[PDB]
This record gives sequence, C-alpha cells and structure tokens, in this order.
Amino acid sequence: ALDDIDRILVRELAADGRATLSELATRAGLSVSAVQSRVRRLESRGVVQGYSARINPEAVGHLLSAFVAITPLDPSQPDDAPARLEHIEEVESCYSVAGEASYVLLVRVASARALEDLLQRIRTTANVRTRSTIILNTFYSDRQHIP
Amino acid sequence: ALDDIDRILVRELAADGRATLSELATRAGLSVSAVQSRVRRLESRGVVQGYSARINPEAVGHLLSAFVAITPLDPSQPDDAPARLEHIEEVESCYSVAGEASYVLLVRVASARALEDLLQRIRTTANVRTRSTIILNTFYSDRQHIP
Amino acid sequence: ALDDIDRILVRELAADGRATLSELATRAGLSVSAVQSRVRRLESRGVVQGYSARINPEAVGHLLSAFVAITPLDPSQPDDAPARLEHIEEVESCYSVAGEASYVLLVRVASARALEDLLQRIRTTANVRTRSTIILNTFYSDRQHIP
Amino acid sequence: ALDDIDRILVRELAADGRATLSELATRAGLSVSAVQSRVRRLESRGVVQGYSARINPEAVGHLLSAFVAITPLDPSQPDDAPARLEHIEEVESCYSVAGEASYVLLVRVASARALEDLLQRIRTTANVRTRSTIILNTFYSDRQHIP
Amino acid sequence: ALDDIDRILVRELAADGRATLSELATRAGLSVSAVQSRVRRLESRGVVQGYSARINPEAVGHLLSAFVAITPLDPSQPDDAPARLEHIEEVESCYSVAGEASYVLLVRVASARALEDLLQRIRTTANVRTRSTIILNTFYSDRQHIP
Amino acid sequence: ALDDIDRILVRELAADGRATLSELATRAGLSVSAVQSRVRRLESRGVVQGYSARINPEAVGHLLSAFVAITPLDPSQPDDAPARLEHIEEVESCYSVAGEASYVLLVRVASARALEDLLQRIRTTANVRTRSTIILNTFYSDRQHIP
Amino acid sequence: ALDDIDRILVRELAADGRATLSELATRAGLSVSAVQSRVRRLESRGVVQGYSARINPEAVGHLLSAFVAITPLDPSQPDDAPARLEHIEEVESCYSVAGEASYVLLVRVASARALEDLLQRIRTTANVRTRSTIILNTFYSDRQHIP
Amino acid sequence: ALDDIDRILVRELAADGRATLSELATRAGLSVSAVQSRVRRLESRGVVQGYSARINPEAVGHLLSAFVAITPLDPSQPDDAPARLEHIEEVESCYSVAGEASYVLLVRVASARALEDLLQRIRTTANVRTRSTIILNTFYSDRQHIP
Repeated sequence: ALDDIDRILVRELAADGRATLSELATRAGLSVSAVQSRVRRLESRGVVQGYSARINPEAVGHLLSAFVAITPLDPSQPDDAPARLEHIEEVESCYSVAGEASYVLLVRVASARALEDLLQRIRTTANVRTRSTIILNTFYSDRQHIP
Repeated sequence: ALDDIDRILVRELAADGRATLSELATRAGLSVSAVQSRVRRLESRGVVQGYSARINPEAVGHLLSAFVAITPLDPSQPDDAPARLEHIEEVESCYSVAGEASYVLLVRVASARALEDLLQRIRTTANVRTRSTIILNTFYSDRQHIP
Repeated sequence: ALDDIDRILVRELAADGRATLSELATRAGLSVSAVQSRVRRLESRGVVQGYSARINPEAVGHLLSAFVAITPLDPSQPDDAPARLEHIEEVESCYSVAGEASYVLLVRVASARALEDLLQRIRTTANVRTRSTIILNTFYSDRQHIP
Repeated sequence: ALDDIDRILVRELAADGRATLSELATRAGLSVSAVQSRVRRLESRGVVQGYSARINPEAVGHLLSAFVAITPLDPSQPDDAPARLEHIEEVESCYSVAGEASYVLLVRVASARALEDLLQRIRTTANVRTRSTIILNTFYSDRQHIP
Repeated sequence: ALDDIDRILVRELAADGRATLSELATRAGLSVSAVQSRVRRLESRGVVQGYSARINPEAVGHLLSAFVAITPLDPSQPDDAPARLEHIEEVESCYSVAGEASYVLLVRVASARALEDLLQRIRTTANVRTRSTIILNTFYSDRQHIP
Repeated sequence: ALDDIDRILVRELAADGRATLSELATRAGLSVSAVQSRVRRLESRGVVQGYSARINPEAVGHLLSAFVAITPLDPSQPDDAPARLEHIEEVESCYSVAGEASYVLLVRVASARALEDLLQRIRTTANVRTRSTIILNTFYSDRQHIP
Repeated sequence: ALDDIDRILVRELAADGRATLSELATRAGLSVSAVQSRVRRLESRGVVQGYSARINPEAVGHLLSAFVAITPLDPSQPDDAPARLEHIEEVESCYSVAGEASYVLLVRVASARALEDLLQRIRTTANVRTRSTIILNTFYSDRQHIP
Repeated sequence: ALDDIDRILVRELAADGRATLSELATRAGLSVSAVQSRVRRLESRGVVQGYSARINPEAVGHLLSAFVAITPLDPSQPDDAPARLEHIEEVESCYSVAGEASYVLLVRVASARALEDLLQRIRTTANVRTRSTIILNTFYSDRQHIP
C-alpha cells in the first residue's frame, strides 16, 4: 500500500520537483524532519526514481521527434533490441508493446535528414524493420496522475 | 541563445532536478547569484519547462499503460481534442502526429476494465475513434539528450 | 490461492468433463466423499463454471464461422453492444478488446449468404460497423491450460 | 444423419455435459441403453468431440488473454504452424483464417511480461510475425447453438 | 437435382452457348425434344442464368478496367448500394464481400479522366468511400468450371 | 472504329447470346444474310470472343467464391504466375493489377476447408503470398456495357 | 507524332533549360534560324510548357516536405478540392489518383509545427480528411525521360 | 546567406528559367556583371540546381503516370535503392519517406502493359515490394514557392 501522506508527498513532487522540505511540510501537515524521512524512504523503495527538469527539445536543437515502431527480422536470434539500442543517445524511450510491432521508441533528432540516418542506424544495429510516426507537436507530456 | 554555460546547466538539471544552486555554481564556474539568474532565464524563455519527481507508475497503482492513437470522426471541424482531453487525468501525454491518426496519447490505468471505460470516455469527449496499443514493459524512458 | 489437489481436480475435469467422482479419487488420491466435496466447492466459488460437451459446428449445419470486429458508430450513446447482441443466438462469444475495434464476436452461420444477413442484423441492432475475418478451419479449440 | 432425437441429445449435452444417461433418457423418450448407444455414435462420428469443465481462467492465474494473428515469414513452404504451436501450452485455440494473417490464436498468460516472452516463443517456433490484440473483458463465450 | 445429363448440358453450354439443340442431343444421347426440355428446366431453376456473347472490352472502347472496393459512410442504415449502382452502366459486376470493404465492383471506362468522374458518381449515389485498383492486364477470365 | 450497326449487333448479343440471325435482323434492320456476315467478321476480328451460358456457381456445388490477391515472393525469378496457375481449374480469372498485389484471381471452391487447401496449392505452385477476400453474394455479374 | 529532331530538341532542353539557340544547332544539326522556329512551335503546341530553374527547397527555408493524401468528406457536394486549394501557396502539386485517397498534394513547409497548421487549413478549406507522408530526402526529382 | 537580391533572382528564375541577364539586372537594380556573378554563386552553393524545360509528358508519349511506394525485402542491409533505380529511365523522382514504405517513386510510362513490366523491373533491381497508385490527372505541378 501507500498511506495518503506519502500520496500527498508524491502528488506534490510530481508537480514540483524543486519544492523544498519546508513548503512540503505546510501542505502535507508534518515537520521538516518527518517530511525528509518519508521522501528518502520513497526513494529507497523505488517509488520516486529521480528528479528532472523538463527540457524543451526544440530549444536544444531537436526539431523533429518520431515514434519508431520496430520489429526483429530474425526470430531465431535472441530478442535483445532494447539493450542493443541502449547506447544510441537519440532514443529517449523504449517500450515493448502488444500490437503489430515488438517495440516502440521515442526518438529525437535535428532534422528530417538526420532521422533518415538514425533509422538506418537503428535497422543495421538492432536487427529490425522500422515504421515511423512523426510527431508534429507536443501538447503536454508527462502529466503524472497520482490517484 | 544557448551558450556553453547554459548547456552545462540544462544537462545538470536534466540529470538532477533538485541540484542546489551551490552545486550548480561550482560545476559551471560561476557564483550562486549568476547561476540563479541563468536558471531563471532558462525558465522564463521556453527552455526549462518545469521540474518533476519521476514516479514509478506501478507503485501508485497504474498497472496498465497504453498508447492510444485517435482520429476525429469529423476532421473538417477545427480540432478540439488536446484541450478537451486535458481534463481526463489518466491522459499523461498528448502529441499530434502525421499519418493516419491525428494524435497519440499515452494513458495509464489500474486495470483492463479501467482501460475499457477510459476508452469510452476518450471516444465521447473528443469525438474520435481510438486505436490502442498496450505497453508490456518500459525498458527505459525520459532519457533527455542535450547535444 | 488454490491447493494443488484442487489443481489436479481442475486439470482432470478440463480434459474430461464426464469423469466420475470414482476415477478422479484414484489419480488425485482422496475418497469418493472428499472428491465430491472439493468439486461442489470449486463450483460454488466460480472456478468451474459448468460442464459442456464440445459439439462440432459443421455436424450441426454451421459451415461458416467468422470473427467479427465491431466498433460503435456514435460515441455520444451508451456503449451496450454486448447486451444488445446477447439475444442473437449465432453470436457464440463476445469480448471487448484493446485494438482497432471495441469488440470481437465469434459467430457461426449456415453459409456465406447467411453471414451477409447476420452482419446487417448486427449493424442495425447494435449500432456498429463490422469487419469480419472468416475462419477456414479449427485446428483445436478450448485446450484449457492449468499451470 | 442427425435426427430429432440426436438434436435433443446434443442440446442437452452442450448445456450440461455431466447429465446422466437416465436424465437424458427421460428427456429423449428412450431407454438408458438406447441413450448410451446414441451418445456413443455421436462420439464416434465427429459430432461430440469431448466433454470439459468450463474453468475460470482468472481463478487458475490467467489474468491476461489475447488474440494473436500470425503470418508466415515464408508462405511458399507448406505450412507447419498449428502442429508446431501445439506444444506451447498457453495456446488455447488455433484457427486458420482468410485475409492478411494465416492463423488466429487465443492465448492465456499470467501477466504482461509473460505475454512478451510467449510472443517471442510463438515467433520462433512457427517462424511467423505476430499481431496481438489484448482481450479486456469476456462478456460471454462458448454459447453453442444447435438449430 | 443435377444428374449426369444435366452436367453434360451445362458443360457444353458454358463452352458454347449457341450450341444447337441437335448438337446437344447427340452429345447427351437424347432426343432434341428431351434436350430442349432439360434446358428449359435448367433455365427455370436457377442453374442457367442467361447467355451472352463474350465481347472484347477494348474493341468497344473500354480501355481502362478497375476493381473498386466500397464502404458505406453510414453502415447502420440498411444497405442500398447494389440497387442504387445498378443504374450506372459502367458498373459490370457487384459483389458483397467480407473484410474491410462491403462490396467490390468491376468497372470499365474509356480513360483516366472518365475513371475519375465515374468514381465521383459512385461516391455520391451509393454514399460510400472508394478504394480503386486498376487492372493492367486480363490473362484469362470467365473460365467456368463444372465439377 | 465500329459502325453503329455492329454496335447494335454487339449490344444485342451481349444481352442474348442465343438470339437468332432471324430476330436480330428485325431490331438491327438488315437481312438474315447480311446479319450473318457482320457477326462472322465480328468474331474473325476478336470483337466477340465466344458465346457462353452463365452458370450459377452455387447450383454446381461452388458454395464459396473469393478474390485472392497474390504477390511473387522472389523478384529474382521470372514472374510467370498466371501461366503457372493456368492449369488450376478453380481459378476462373486472373488479372495483373496496379495496387499492393501483383495479381488478383477469382477462385471458386466447395467450402471454406477446400479454400484453405486451394490457397496452399496456389502458394506452393506459383511462388507467391496470398491475401484473400471472401465473396458473400453476387448481385450481378458481367453486365457488359456497349457505349 | 514528333519528328526526332523535335525529340533531340526536347531532350536537350529538359536537361538544360538555359541552353542557347547556338549550342543547340551543333548537337541537333540545324541553323540558329531553323532551331528557333522549332522551339517556338514546340511551345505554341503545348509540348514545352515553360522554363524553370530548379530551386533547392531547403535553401529557401522549406525544411519539411510531405505528401498529403486527401479525401472529400461529403460526396453530395461538388468535388472541387484542387480549385479550392489553388491559392494555398505551399501546395506545389495536385494530382487526382486511383487509390484510397482522391487526391495527392505535395506540400512544403518551414517545420513540423507549420505542417500541422497547413493540414488544418487544408481540411477546413477544401472539405477533406488528410493523411500525410513525410518526405525525409529527395534523391533526384524531375528527371524527364524523352523516349 | 540569402539576401533580398538573391530572393528576387531565385523568384524570377523559378518563373522564367531562360530570363536573360539583362532582364534580371533591371529587375534586381544591378549591373549584368553583378547579376551573372550572383547567379553563379546561387548555382555553386546548393540553391539553383539546374534549369529545365517543362515538357508535357503526354506529348512525348507518356500516357500513364504513377506513384510507386517501395519497401526493401531486407531492410537490415544498408540501403541501395535510389542508386540502383537511378539507371531506370522511366523513374522521374525518388524520395525517401517516413511511415510504412521507404521510398516513393514517380514513374512515367506509355501504357498499362508497360507499367506492369516496369514494376517487375523495379522489384528486381531494388529488391523491394511495390505499392502503386495511378495518377488520373495532374491539376498543377511544380509550383515553386519562394517565401
């Protein structure tokens, strides 16, 4: 389970990763000592996995994002595509999926011509066919819901 | 504008969004005041969009994730869909996309029966057909790359 | 849970629904009294739902079977298609599904021309579009696996 | 040949596969000996293929069901697939089908991670691509109709 | 009923629809009166549906042939489409079909521009979307087989 | 070209293959001598290719018809699929096509199980993958239009 | 027809639009007077339609090109989509097509976000659904072949 | 670099590729020497890629145009296809593309039979499957836009 003070803690940290032990103690109703305990334990148990600023990809030069659906070409070989593409830094996310493809990647790249290159690199390195869906706009991203 | 100092700062914040200004200052070769100032500008421009604790979706009860591709029943109407689905809390992300669908959603839910009720809700509020792809495993996600 | 005498009981009843309390007591290792207890309780709790002979559909005049995928046309209306088609006797099975369609039916019919009629009946009664996949041959059906 | 007595018997056995011969006899207007004889013939012809307890898949730990459509990587080879997948126990049903896929499987499994490993197994043993459709709910199933 | 004499007659008429009764009689071992009588019955039952000269479509100016698969814009309505398209003379054949489309048409036309105007006509009179597949060559057609 | 007495001749023979030189001379406006000339020349030049009675396929035991789209698997081999399947008598028609497939066949068969067999025979003999579309009903077939 | 001096003229002008009446007279084998005649007549008759420099689209700020397939939503309305989109300057080309869509456009735009906007403008102005295919790279374009 | 003078020049050359330097000079407010110099630089940079007479494809005997989408039979191989098809003269354009296919070709040909032979050639030289979409009409094309 998860007591609903740990739920108020995770709610508030999902919405503001830089919120201080201080201002959390007001809204939650504990002490700067007791708050800091719960948080460190939330992280010990893999409930909060880390803290990140959310960087706009366009600002840092990633003008084209895509979903890339991939399917291993040779079923007699071990299916290790995620581990094989792990070193490719333009792959942001890798999920296995129940659909037509075996995996979906989210990929970010400087331009359409850089995507073409990345696709070929993905195909020759993991040994897969690719089908990509270009993203035109993010309306919102990672709004984590804590029930 | 995005200089070498700014690149350093966005890197460090992507990797650790609770990094204190003092830690950031010594890593950038700056004073804490100059750091805080740079960081405020990153935030006011579009570059840093927020900070969030990365929460484990399974630990808070979201045992089933899915991509949902959606297509408007009447695409001639100017398109409402992201604003209308904004109020459904189990929608985590919304992207518009090229190809057959108009948008892809990432959605998270307690179970199979909750997925089916969520899909009815999405069909009705956005006036859309849905195509769903269940996520079986997340190998890695949100690995932001600053070039 | 389920103790692994109840597991040997369910294994053996999945494979032979007409097996007698007698011959079950040998293989399982109980008494004709103790076996009959476990079974009646397996049925009380919804573990065994019933007993059926497996009828060949072709023998009884059902020469064409199909999967029929259906999608409600109007998302402003309640989605009650399964309850609406419940009285149609040629629908053997109805599942909701995460894919392109909302439901998949398994349907059995006398001929291709009777399928055309059934499809129109399905469309006008539930208020859905249909996409059907014709079955050419059953290799095996309902081999229940008890882990 | 399928007379009115035989139709009665197959009906009663579809609805209750543990019906005793005496119950069957009085419902068909026959002696127990004539009943038993008719029933043996139904079994020896292709008409009654077996008897099974209908077991609740969730009660024995099969929390995830799926349709899997499969297409041979090399369709020129005469096709092996049903015999090869026969030894995978989580495959419950196998149908050959017209349209884009060659066969549809109904499959049952403990979880999402078990589904993904099962799909690798199916791709490799049958030499096939897979397309998966997760079942969210079974509204009704196996409702056999004798016209 | 379709005896060995009837099979002979339908064979000969499929291969030569202007065969005279006398020729037919000596091939069937019958009198001309018995022949004429058998043939009338084939016609009155559903077995022989008409006689036609096989005309070369290119010789009469039909330089472009196409399959057109059609799907109703509103499939809940009971379906009109064959009766409505019956009055378009360039529609040669109309079949209802299982799968994604509802009907397939074979259509013949003078040219590319005439095809495009025909497709607008089909979309509007039947209220359908169209999917077109141009025929490049007819290798053989109408080779009727009597088993 | 084709004079519009030859057009009235072809119109009337498309509609009635058994029409006599006699009754054609009335409607057309020639003599039993002059009619018979034009017809024999229409056949000399490949304008009328033959005469056929139109046999109902269901009457002769062909209860299932399909379109079968086929694509050669090996582009290094000559593409002779039509000539290879020419001896298979259940293929009524063979067209090359501009679409996803290279050819479309119309095929007629006794049952769903006979189609499965035919499909495998097609695949192993020509060296192709198959995708089939089952026909549920013919509304009208070969209505030849003479402009 | 087209004499094969007019063919050498069109061959050479397809390859070099700025070639002078002078250097054309050598290769072709005429006089600076006779060359200039043929060309002006080639243009009079709509054989050469104009002369254009081939501008690199990326150089002028068009970093994303797409094919956009469009289908009119309402078949009761006149189908005038090409004339309706004629004033939209980012549509470079408009073809009617025999396939799933009614028209294919080639479109050029500054970015993925500008494509999203253009797509909505296309949909609301002509009254159509859109399906787009993003171009990643042009290998060669408009190599006109003169047989 | 692309200044206001350069924009003027590329505009005028897109609209009339045989414009003489003197005409260009007075339109740009420059000397003929400065014009010629600017134009040489546009050519040497990547901006003006060539000049071509726009030839009417139907006037030189290309009565049938098509898009052909192509997908490699083995996508793991680094991809050859544009260089290999470069030597087929009826291929006018070649684009790589995102989505299901890898490239789209625009192709032009004398007739239907020539299309079918061209498609065999494309399948074999590039080792690809093909999907063809016939163009029925070109409403306008090559309308280059300089923003």
